[PDB]
Amino acid sequence: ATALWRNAQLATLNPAMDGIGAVENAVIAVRNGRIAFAGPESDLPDDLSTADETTDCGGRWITPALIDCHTHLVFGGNRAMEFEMRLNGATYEEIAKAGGGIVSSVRDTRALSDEVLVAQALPRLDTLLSEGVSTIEIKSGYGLDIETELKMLRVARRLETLRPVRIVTSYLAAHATPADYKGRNADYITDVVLPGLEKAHAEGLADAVDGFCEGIAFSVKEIDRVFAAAQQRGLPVKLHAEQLSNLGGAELAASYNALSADHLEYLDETGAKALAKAGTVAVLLPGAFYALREKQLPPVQALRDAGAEIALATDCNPGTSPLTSLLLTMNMGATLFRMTVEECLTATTRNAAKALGLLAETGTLEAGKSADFAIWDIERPAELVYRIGFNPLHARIFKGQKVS
Amino acid sequence: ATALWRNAQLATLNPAMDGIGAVENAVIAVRNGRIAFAGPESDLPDDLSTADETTDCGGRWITPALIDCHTHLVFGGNRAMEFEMRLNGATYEEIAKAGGGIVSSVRDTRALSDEVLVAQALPRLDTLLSEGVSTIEIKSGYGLDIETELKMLRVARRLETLRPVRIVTSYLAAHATPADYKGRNADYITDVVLPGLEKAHAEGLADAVDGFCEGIAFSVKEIDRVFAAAQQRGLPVKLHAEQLSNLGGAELAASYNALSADHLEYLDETGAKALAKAGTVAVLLPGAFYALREKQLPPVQALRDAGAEIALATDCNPGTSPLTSLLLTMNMGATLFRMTVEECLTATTRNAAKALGLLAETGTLEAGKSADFAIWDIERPAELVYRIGFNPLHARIFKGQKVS
Ligand SMILES: [Cl-]
Ligand SMILES: [Fe+3]
Ligand SMILES: [Fe+3]
Ligand SMILES: [Mg+2]
Ligand SMILES: [Mg+2]
Repeated sequence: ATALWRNAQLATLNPAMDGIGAVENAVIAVRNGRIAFAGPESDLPDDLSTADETTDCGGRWITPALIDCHTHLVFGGNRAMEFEMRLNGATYEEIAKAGGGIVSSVRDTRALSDEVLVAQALPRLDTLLSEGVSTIEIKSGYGLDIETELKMLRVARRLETLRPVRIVTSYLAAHATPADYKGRNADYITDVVLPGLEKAHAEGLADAVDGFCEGIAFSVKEIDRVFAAAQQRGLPVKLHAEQLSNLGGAELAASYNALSADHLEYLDETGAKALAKAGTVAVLLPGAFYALREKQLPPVQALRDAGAEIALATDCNPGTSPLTSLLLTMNMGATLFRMTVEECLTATTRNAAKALGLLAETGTLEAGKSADFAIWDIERPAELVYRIGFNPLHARIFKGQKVS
Repeated sequence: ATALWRNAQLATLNPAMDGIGAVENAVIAVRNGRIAFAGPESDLPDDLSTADETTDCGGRWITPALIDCHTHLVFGGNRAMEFEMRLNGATYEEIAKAGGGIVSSVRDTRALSDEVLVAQALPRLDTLLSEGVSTIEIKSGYGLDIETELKMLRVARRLETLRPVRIVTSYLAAHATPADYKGRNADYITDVVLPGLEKAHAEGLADAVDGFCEGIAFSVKEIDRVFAAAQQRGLPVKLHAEQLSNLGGAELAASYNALSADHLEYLDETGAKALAKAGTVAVLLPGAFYALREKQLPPVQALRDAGAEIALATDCNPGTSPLTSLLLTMNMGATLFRMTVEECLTATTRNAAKALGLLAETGTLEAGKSADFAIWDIERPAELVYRIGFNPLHARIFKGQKVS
């Protein structure tokens, strides 16, 4: 099965090229869901000069399909109630008494069946897919008990069977301490987090292990205990770090050659250099920054100077970032974090694939990788970062197949 | 013709009811594109108990159709180039040389035919309609010469013939001076603004007259000249005021019984009281605030205390607010301006209708008004303000007709 997509402008994001690796008057040759060639039509090899199908792209821009490397897409209910209460002047106490807080998401997720959870996640998933997203990372963390943490992962795996999308999962039991384990973080890790990890891995439901290293959650030493366990099983790790303060969560992840460190509002120069050295991707999440009215900006320039790679994600979750648009995420990255257009595009493609350890499989338009790309009805790549609340997607191709 | 919409929850936004005027187990009877009844299914008149068609809404929420009372939907090209340049550290001088700045939009709008401007606007219009918007205000202001200013208004009128939408226009020749009139605000008003207004009025192309009162634009005295001409031709007025400084534009608008005063970042207490006293709606535009990285927040509390009505709009334009989502606008009003959920829902329906002088015609679910409403797939109305980058629209009814 072969197919050609010619007469196009390519944003290959090939790291061997400058900028976004733009190629004019180009073509993409596909064979069995894989890219056989991506470059000038004049350089198209002879054995690939023909195919079963040929699509005239009319000179439109083609980029790698987008990747959302950080989301909590699976969960029950929503947190609109406390949103409204907060705006009405309610205190944290009044909200808590009304049932607000992360406990609301935990309760709502524990109460639903896999079937219902899939039903509630599909609308969120489809919104991302409609914007050219082909790969999405989904975390657990709203169960805080083995039974529910695992259910969340099964739901994620299930979603992948209902839509043309690539889904990778992260075990995040080390998200918060349940009421029944208050003041006993160690016991929670011993009784819930670790045995949960072994079970998830045995079930093949977890692609990575995540954690929340913060003053209000788990300490560096506590997360270290979780990473050690994951490392022994061959599972890559990642971490929510320096979101609300500088604890050293970033340096910890870097010491474990973590796939990424996420949020990083309070990351320092030392931590940035550590991430770059370890090759750990810095995942910035503008949605949470925006929704939480945060004032401390992540150290973009320090990350740039250290040579660290920056990725951007929606951090889609009901409590701090009920965001379902990766296009908007890039606009926020530029507007709020002052990232350049080149950085924003690379952040949701090449670096996003890297943050998920899938760069060899997808993320760029290079021969040998999966044929996952998005055709855009734009005149300039910048349009994807410039517009606010618009979708110029023309077509989405997943594994060589035009899906929508 | 007649029709019924039963088994639904209503957010009538009736000013006689508390909050957003919510009605449980309600129905909507429509006759000749008008609302015959809207309220409890039990209070339904036997006369309206029967209809040609009936629709079961499955208990879904229904609100008046949304209204975008402030946009510059019509224009040629886009400003993604300078967006990219600025992020790369380009100076204004460098951007100007690259052809950037408002001159880019004026040049493009003047160069494109009426037909092309219609086509370039359709995607923006459709994105708004996809969100349940049924009434949209479109301004001219990117022509800066009589022929182009009128062309923009004709384009706006023409759009109404291509889609199920109510479009109101605003003559905004007093937006800025073009290259040949810099330093000559008086002659510009004399040669273009006033004669253009006369011709626009003679052709029935303008529903209102707008202006930009600011240091970098026209003074109070200059705008007063334009408003006096508007008054003489029986046309209502509105004004872009206090966006970058406090010049007293709001106060002038109020003296002319302005339908609305928009932006208002620098509005003082005296100004807020003048608006409430005159009945002028305060139109806040979070898109421009966000995109321009503004630091001065409009006086929301002063507006609340003075009793002024607040509306929210996209201010969709290529230069300062390339925003095409009214749902996102509400989330920004809440997130950036700290407006309550009730204020945000009212800001895009009842108060928006008022800002356009259309309250007697639409904006609330009351008998005698146009049957324009949106059916949503939501649990609570707060969800429309809470989510970021999501569209829960189930169906759109325009003048009693299901269109989306
Ligand atoms: Cl074309
Ligand atoms: Fe997260
Ligand atoms: Fe405006
Ligand atoms: Mg095109
Ligand atoms: Mg008056």
